[PDB]
Amino acid sequence: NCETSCVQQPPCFPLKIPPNDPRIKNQADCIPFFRSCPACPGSNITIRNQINALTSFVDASMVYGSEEPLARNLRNMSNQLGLLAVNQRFQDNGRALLPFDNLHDDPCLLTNRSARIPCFLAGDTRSSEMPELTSMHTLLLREHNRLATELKSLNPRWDGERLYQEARKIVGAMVQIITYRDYLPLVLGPTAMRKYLPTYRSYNDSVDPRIANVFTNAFRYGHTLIQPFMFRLDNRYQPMEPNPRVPLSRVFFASWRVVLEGGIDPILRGLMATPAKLNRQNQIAVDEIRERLFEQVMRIGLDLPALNMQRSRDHGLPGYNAWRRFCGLPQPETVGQLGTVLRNLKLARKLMEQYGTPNNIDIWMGGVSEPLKRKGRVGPLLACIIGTQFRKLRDGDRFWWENEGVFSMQQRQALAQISLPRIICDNTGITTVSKNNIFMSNSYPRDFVNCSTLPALNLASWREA
Amino acid sequence: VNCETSCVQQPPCFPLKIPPNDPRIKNQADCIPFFRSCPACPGSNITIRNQINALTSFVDASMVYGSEEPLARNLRNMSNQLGLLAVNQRFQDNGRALLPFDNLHDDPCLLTNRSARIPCFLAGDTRSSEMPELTSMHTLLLREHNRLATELKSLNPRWDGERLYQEARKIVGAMVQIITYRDYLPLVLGPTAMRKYLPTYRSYNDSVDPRIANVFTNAFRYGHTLIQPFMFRLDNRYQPMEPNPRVPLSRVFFASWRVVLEGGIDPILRGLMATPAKLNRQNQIAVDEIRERLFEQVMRIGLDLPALNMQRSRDHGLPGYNAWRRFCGLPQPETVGQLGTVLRNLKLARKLMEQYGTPNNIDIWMGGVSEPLKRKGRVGPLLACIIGTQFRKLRDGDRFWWENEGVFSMQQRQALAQISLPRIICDNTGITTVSKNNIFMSNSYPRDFVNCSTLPALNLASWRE
Amino acid sequence: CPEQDKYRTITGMCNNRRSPTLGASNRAFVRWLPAEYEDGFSLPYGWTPGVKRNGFPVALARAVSNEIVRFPTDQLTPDQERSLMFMQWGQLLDHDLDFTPEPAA
Amino acid sequence: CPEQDKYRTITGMCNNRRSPTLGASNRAFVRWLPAEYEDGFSLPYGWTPGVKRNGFPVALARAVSNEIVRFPTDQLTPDQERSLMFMQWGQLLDHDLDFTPEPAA
Amino acid sequence: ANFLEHELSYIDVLLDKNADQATKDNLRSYFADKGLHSIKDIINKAKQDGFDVSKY
Amino acid sequence: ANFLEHELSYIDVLLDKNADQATKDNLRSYFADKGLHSIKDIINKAKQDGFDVSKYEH
Ligand SMILES: *[C@@H]1O[C@H](CO[C@@H]2O[C@@H](C)[C@@H](O)[C@@H](O)[C@@H]2O)[C@@H](O[C@@H]2O[C@H](CO)[C@@H](O[C@@H]3O[C@H](CO[C@H]4O[C@H](CO)[C@@H](O)[C@H](O)[C@@H]4O[C@@H]4O[C@H](CO)[C@@H](O)[C@H](O)[C@H]4NC(C)=O)[C@@H](O)[C@H](O[C@H]4O[C@H](CO)[C@@H](O)[C@H](O)[C@@H]4O)[C@@H]3O)[C@H](O)[C@H]2NC(C)=O)[C@H](O)[C@H]1NC(C)=O
Ligand SMILES: *[C@@H]1O[C@H](CO[C@@H]2O[C@@H](C)[C@@H](O)[C@@H](O)[C@@H]2O)[C@@H](O[C@@H]2O[C@H](CO)[C@@H](O[C@@H]3O[C@H](CO[C@H]4O[C@H](CO)[C@@H](O)[C@H](O)[C@@H]4O)[C@@H](O)[C@H](O[C@H]4O[C@H](CO)[C@@H](O)[C@H](O)[C@@H]4O)[C@@H]3O)[C@H](O)[C@H]2NC(C)=O)[C@H](O)[C@H]1NC(C)=O
Ligand code: HEM
Ligand code: HEM
Ligand SMILES: *[C@@H]1O[C@H](CO)[C@@H](O[C@@H]2O[C@H](CO)[C@@H](O)[C@H](O)[C@H]2NC(C)=O)[C@H](O)[C@H]1NC(C)=O
Ligand SMILES: *[C@@H]1O[C@H](CO)[C@@H](O[C@@H]2O[C@H](CO)[C@@H](O)[C@H](O)[C@H]2NC(C)=O)[C@H](O)[C@H]1NC(C)=O
Ligand SMILES: *[C@@H]1O[C@H](CO)[C@@H](O)[C@H](O)[C@H]1NC(C)=O
Ligand SMILES: *[C@@H]1O[C@H](CO)[C@@H](O)[C@H](O)[C@H]1NC(C)=O
Ligand SMILES: [Ca+2]
Ligand SMILES: [Ca+2]
Repeated sequence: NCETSCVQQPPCFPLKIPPNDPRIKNQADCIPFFRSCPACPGSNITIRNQINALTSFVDASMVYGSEEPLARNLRNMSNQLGLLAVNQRFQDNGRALLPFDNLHDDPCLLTNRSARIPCFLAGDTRSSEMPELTSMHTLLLREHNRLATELKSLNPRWDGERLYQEARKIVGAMVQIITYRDYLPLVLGPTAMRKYLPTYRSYNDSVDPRIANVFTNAFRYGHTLIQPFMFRLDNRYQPMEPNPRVPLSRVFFASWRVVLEGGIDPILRGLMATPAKLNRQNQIAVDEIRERLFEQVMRIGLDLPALNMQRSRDHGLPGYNAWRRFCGLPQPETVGQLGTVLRNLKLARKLMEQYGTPNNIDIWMGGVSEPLKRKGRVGPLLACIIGTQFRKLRDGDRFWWENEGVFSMQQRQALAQISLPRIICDNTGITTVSKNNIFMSNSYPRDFVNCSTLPALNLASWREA
Repeated sequence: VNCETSCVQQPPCFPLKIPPNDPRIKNQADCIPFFRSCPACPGSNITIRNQINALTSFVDASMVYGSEEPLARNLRNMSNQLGLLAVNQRFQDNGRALLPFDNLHDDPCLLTNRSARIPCFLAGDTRSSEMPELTSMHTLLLREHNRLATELKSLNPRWDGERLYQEARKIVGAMVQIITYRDYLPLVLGPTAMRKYLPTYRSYNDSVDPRIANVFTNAFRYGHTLIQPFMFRLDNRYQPMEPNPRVPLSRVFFASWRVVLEGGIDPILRGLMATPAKLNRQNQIAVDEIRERLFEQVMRIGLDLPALNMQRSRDHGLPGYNAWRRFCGLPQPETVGQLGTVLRNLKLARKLMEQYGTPNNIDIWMGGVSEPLKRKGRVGPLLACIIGTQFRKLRDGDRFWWENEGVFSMQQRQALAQISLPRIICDNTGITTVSKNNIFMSNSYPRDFVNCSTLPALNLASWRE
Repeated sequence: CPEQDKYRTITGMCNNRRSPTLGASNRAFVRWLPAEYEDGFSLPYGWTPGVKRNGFPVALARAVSNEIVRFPTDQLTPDQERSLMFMQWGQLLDHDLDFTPEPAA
Repeated sequence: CPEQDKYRTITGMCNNRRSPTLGASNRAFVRWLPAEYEDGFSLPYGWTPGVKRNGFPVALARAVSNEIVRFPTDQLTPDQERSLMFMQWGQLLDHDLDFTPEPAA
Repeated sequence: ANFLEHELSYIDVLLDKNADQATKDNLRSYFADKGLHSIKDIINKAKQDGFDVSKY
Repeated sequence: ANFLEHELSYIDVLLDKNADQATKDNLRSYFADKGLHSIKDIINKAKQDGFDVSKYEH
C-alpha cells in the first residue's frame, strides 16, 4: 500500500520529509514511492536489476505497442485497410481521436468528474499524462491512417496486414529522422553530436541496442524544459478562450480537455509558438512538477525532481564521479574543483552541503547541474550518456531506415523530405506552422510559414506491380 | 532425470550425443553425461540465463582457505591459538602434514582403489583430489601456511591464533600472486601480450571490475592441451621411482590413496619439475587419457574433456569464435581461405568448416586452442586477449593486491620479492634438489637443477612487533 | 528466429539474430557500470537510517530538491532558441525507448 | 562494509567498497558479450534437434572432438621450454579463480 | 482481459446481415484469440466489463 | 553439516582430563557454531556421519 502508507516495507521506499519543508508541514507524511520491479524477484544471489517493458529501438512502439495482444487491440480489425483503431464516440472537428482505454483504476476520470472522459489507449500506457503528449500520440495515429489510405489507393491488392506493416515502417522511419536529424543535434550541440553520433555507416550486429539502466534517469534531463502552463492558441495564434494558460497541475491525465475543450490543434499551436523553459543552474525545475505533480488524481502532490533522485537510488546507480569517469571526464574531489567543473562555485557549495562528496551526487541532479554545451541543452556528462545511448540504438538496429535493404534508394530519397511541420499540416486543421527546425522556431509570426510551402511525402516509389 | 545414468535430455541434463563412426562408443543410443551449470535466477523466463562463480575471483589462495565462512573455519585447527590449518589425523608423509580428509556422501576417491579405502581430501576448493599432482600443490601450500604461522609465533609471541592465521594467510596469498604474475603468466602470454595486457602496475583502481567473466571459465581451459597422459614419479636422484613410475592418468583421477600410501608428495613434485609439459600442436591438441577415459574409474563411462568444454560453452550461451575475435580487436575470417590464413593451416580450417559451417559458430575453446601460439607463449592472440584482460582486472581491481600502498610495508614487499616456488618446495618437503628459476621453463635434470641451500629463504624480520 | 523477414516484430525479438532478446520488450536493462546498493545487491542507499554512502550521510531526495532545485517559478527564463515542442518530442521519444514497471497496489 | 579493515574477508565481500559483491563468492559471472542461446534466453545451441545456429547445423561436440582433437598418443610432442609444473600451476590457479556449480545426482 | 469500448463496433459488424463472410471471420478469429468464441460470449464480456449492451 | 574426520581429535581434547580450560571453551564455541551443543550432540553427529565413537564410550 505504498500509495497511502508511509511505512517503509518492501516494495515501498517512500520519500521522507525534511524539517521546515516549504510545502509539506507534516513531517510524519511522505511522498509515495514503489520500487521498480526486480528482474529476478526474491533472489539473494543476483544483483537486483530493473525491467524495460518497451522495445529499445526507435520504432514508434509508443504508437504500435511493444506486446502482441496490445498491438492487435490498437488495430482496426473490421476491414482490410490496415488502420489503427480510433475513438468511436468522439471526433476532433471530424478528425480521429485515440480510442479509450478500460483501466480498473482510471486516473483521467478524477481530473474533471462531471465530464467522465477516461484515459486513452495507445502503444504506451502514459499517453494521457499531459494533453500535449496526447496530441503527439493523436498526430501519429492520424499519420498512420493517412499513409495506409494512400498506400491502399496506390496498391489496391495489398491486404490489411501489408498496409499496416508498410505504414508502420514509414512512421518508424519518420520518428527516426525527426529524432536524429532535427532533435538530437539541439540536445547535444554540434561538438557532442559529431563525437557521439558520427556519420552512419551500416548495421553492426555486435552493437548492443539495449537501453542502459542509467539512461532511464539521465534522459529525464527533459524535466528541466517543462513550462508550468499548458498554452492553447487559436487559428490566429492568439490565446484560445476560455482557458488559454492552464497550470500543469490541472492538465495531468486531463483527457477531457482534448475531447471537450477544442481538440489537438490549439495544443499543437501552443507547442510551436511558446518557448521551452531554459535549464539554468539556479532555475532547475518548476513548482508545477516539484510541488503539484498529479495532485488532482492522488492524495498528495509529488515532486518529480525528488522522485528522479529516489529512483536512481532504487536502481542502484553509481554517483556523479563514477559516471564522469565512465565518460572519460575529470572527477572533482573538492568544492573548488566542482566549482570549476560547473563554472559555478555557488552551486558547487550547495551540492557539497547536501552530498558531502561529488562521488555521492545523484546522476540526474549532477547531470542537470552541469553548464550546457554550446548550442545544446545538456552538459558533457549527459551528452556522453545520451549520445552513447542513441548511437547504439542506431548502429545496433537492423531496421534502421538507412540500412541497406530496409528501403530502396528511391524510398530513402522520399523519406528525406519528411518533417514534423508537414506531418502537422497533413493531419490537423492547422494551416500555418513552424519553419524548420521546429525545435528551435518558437515565435509567431516571425518563425512561421504556410503549409502550402511545404512539400508532401511522395509515396510513388512504394507502388508495386 | 539422473544425468549420470540416463541419456534423456530433460533439465538439468544436456547429454552429449554420439556421432556415427565414433572411435570408442559404437552405440548411438548412448551418450556422454552432462549437467547444465546452475542458473543465477532459476526458473525465470525474463532474465537471460547466467551461471555462478562459487569462489572469490581474487588471487587470494581461496583454494587453500576456502571462499565461504563455515568451510574456512572447518579448515582451521581450533584446538590451540597457533593459527594453523588442520592436518590429516590418521596419516603423515614421512613425518610431514597431509590434507585432512573430507566426508562426502558419494566419495569418488573411494571408488578408484576399493581395498585401500582412502577418501577424498578436504581443502579450500572441492577439486583438490582430482589428480595427485594437484593434491601435492594443495598439500605444499597447507604446509607453507603452518610453517609461516610457526615462525611468526616464535617472532611475535603475544600474537593470538586469529592474528597468526591472518598474517600467514596474507603471506600465502601474496606468494600465489607473485608466482602467478612474475613467473607463470609471461610464459602463457609471451612477452608482447604480457606488456600489452599487463603493463607495469600503478595502484589499486576501485573502478576496475574484478569479477571472473563467463568466457574466462572456458578460455582458461586452454591448459587441457598441456596435459601429459601419465603421472610421473621420481626418487631423490630424480630416477623413476619403482614400481609405478608412470601411471596412466585414467588411473590417477581422484586416486587420493596414491598420495597417502604410495610415497607422498615428494615423488610427484619431482616429476612435475623434471618432466616436460605436452606441447599443443594443431594436429595434436589433446590426449586420449582425457578425451577418451576421463574419470573412467569412478563413473559408468569415460568422459571427453575437450567435448565437455564445447558443450559447456554452449550451456553458458557463449558467442562463437568471430564474436570473440571482434571483441579482442582481431580480424574475423568469413571464408575457409581466410580461416586458413588466420590458423596458418588450410587443412584445419577445412576440418573446422566441415564441422561448424562458419567461423562465426566455432566454439570458443576449440577456436582458441586451434590458433598458432604467440612467440614464447602457449596461447594464440585470441586466448591471450581473454586471459590477459582477465588477469589485469584481477590485479588492478584487488584492494589487497600485494603491491598496493598500505597492504604491506616497503620492507615486507622487499622480502616477498625474494620468494619463489622452488624455495617453497625446499622449505616443506624432503626434496633437497630443485628446479632453477623459472620453474615453469626448467624441465630437465640435472642441467636445470640446484641444491636448496643456494636458494635464499623468505626473511620475516619485518613482521616483528 | 526466421532467417528471412521483412518487418520488425512488435516485441523487438529477432532484431539481433545472434542474441534475439536484445532490444526486445520485458527484459532487464543493460548496466554500463556495476550497481551500488547499501547491502551490495538489493537495498537502495537511503534505506537504513544511519547507514552512510562512501563516508557521508545520504541526503533526503526531497531536501536536495528543496535546497537545489526549487526557484521562484515566475522568474523562469524563456529559451530563445527552443520551442516547447522540443520538450514534448523528448517525452514522446522517451516513451518509445523505456518504461520501467513497478508493482501495483 | 567496515570503513577500516586489515585482512581479506573469506567470501571476498567488501574488497570493492562501492560495489561490495564484486569478486565475492556465490555471485553471477560478468558477461563481456551478450549471451547466445537457441531461444534467446536459456536453451543451449544443440538442445532442439534441427535448430540451426546462425544459418548452420550445430556440430556434436563429440564429433568436433573426434575429427579435430583426437591424435595418436605416440606422436605426442614434449615441450622443450615448459615443465609439467607449468600445466599444474595453471590448474591450481584456475581453482583460486572459478568454480561453476552444477546440480548433484 | 478488459473489453475495450471501440470493440463494441465489431459486435455491430458481426450482427450486420450485409457484412461479408471474410470480414466477420476476421473479427471472430480476433475475439477467439481473447477467449471469446461466439457473439454471445462477446456481448457477455462487454456487459461484465461495464458496457451498455441493451441494444443487443 | 557433515562431521569431518579431523574433528574427532577435538572430542579427545574436550575429554582430556587436564587439558587447558580455555582450549575446551574454544572448541565448545566452535561446535556451538555448528549446532552441536553438548559432547553428547557432538559424538552423536560423528556417529550418524559414519565415524566410530565407540572409543569414547568407556
Ligand atoms: C580505472 O579503471 C577504469 C576502468 O578501466 C578499464 O579497465 C582497466 C583494467 C584497463 O584495462 C583500462 O584500460 C580499461 O579502460 C578507467 O575508466 C575507464 O576509462 C576509459 C577512458 O576514459 C573509459 O572509456 C571511455 O568510455 C566512454 C563511454 O563509452 C564506453 O561504454 C559504452 C557502453 O558499454 C561502450 O559502448 C563504449 O565503447 C565505451 O566502452 C569503453 O571503450 C573504451 C575503448 O576501448 C575502453 O577503454 C573502455 O574500457 C570501454 N568500457 C566498457 C567496458 O564499456 C567513451 O565515450 C569513451 O570514448 C569516447 O571518448 C574518448 C574521449 O577521448 C575517445 O577517445 C573515444 O574515441 C570516444 O569518442 C571512452 O572509451 C571507460 O568507460 C572507463 N571505465 C569505467 C568503469 O569507468 C579509469 O580511467 C582508471 N583510472 C585510473 C586513474 O587508472
Ligand atoms: C561493431 O561494433 C562493435 C562494438 O562497437 C562499440 O559500440 C559502437 C556503437 C561504437 O561506439 C564502437 O566504437 C564501440 O567499440 C565493434 O567491436 C568493438 O571493437 C573494439 C575495438 O576493436 C573492441 O575493443 C577492444 O576491446 C578489447 C577487449 O577489452 C574490452 O572489454 C573489456 C571488458 O569489458 C574492457 O575492460 C576493455 O577496456 C575493453 O573495452 C581490448 O583488449 C582492446 O584494447 C587493446 O587493443 C587496442 C588496440 O590495439 C589498444 O588500443 C588498447 O590499449 C588495448 O591494448 C580494445 O579496447 C571492443 O571490445 C569491440 N566490442 C564488441 C562488442 O565486439 C566492432 O569493431 C564494430 N565493427 C564495425 C563497425 O565494423
Ligand atoms: C508532461 C511532461 C512530463 C511528465 C508529467 C513526466 C512525468 C514523469 C514521471 C511521473 C516519471 C516517473 C517518476 C518515477 O521515477 O517514479 C517520469 C520518468 C521519465 N521521464 Fe518524465 N515526465 C514528463 C516529461 C519528460 C520529458 C520532456 C522527458 C525527456 C525529454 C522525460 C523523460 C523521462 C524518462 C525517460 C523517464 C523514465 C521512464 C521509464 O520508466 O523508463 N519526461 N516522468
Ligand atoms: C589433471 C588435470 C585436469 C583435469 C582432470 C581437469 C578436468 C576438468 C573438468 C572435468 C572440468 C569440468 C568440465 C565440464 O565443463 O563439465 C574442468 C574445467 C575447468 N578446467 Fe580443467 N582439468 C585439468 C587441468 C586443467 C588445467 C591445467 C587448467 C588450466 C590451466 C584447467 C582449467 C579449467 C577451468 C578454469 C575450468 C572451469 C572451472 C569452473 O568450474 O569454473 N584445468 N577441468
Ligand atoms: C468540466 O467539464 C465540464 C463538461 O465538459 C465543463 O462544463 C462545460 O464548460 C464549458 C465552458 O465552461 C461550457 O461551454 C459547457 O457548456 C459546459 N458543459 C456542461 C456539461 O456544463 C467544465 O467547465 C469543466 N470544468 C473545469 C475543470 O473547467
Ligand atoms: C590398491 O591399494 C592396495 C593397498 O595399498 C595396494 O596394495 C599394496 O601394493 C603394494 C605393491 O603391490 C605392496 O607394497 C603393499 O603391501 C600392498 N598392500 C596391501 C594392503 O595389499 C594395491 O597395489 C593397490 N592397487 C593397485 C592396482 O595398485
Ligand atoms: C475502421 O475503419 C472504418 C472505415 O474507416 C471506420 O468507419 C471504423 O470506425 C473503424 N473502426 C475502428 C474501431 O477504428
Ligand atoms: C593442531 O595442532 C597440534 C599442534 O601442532 C597438532 O598436534 C594437531 O594434530 C592439530 N590438529 C589438527 C586437527 O590439525
Ligand atoms: Ca521502441
Ligand atoms: Ca580466489
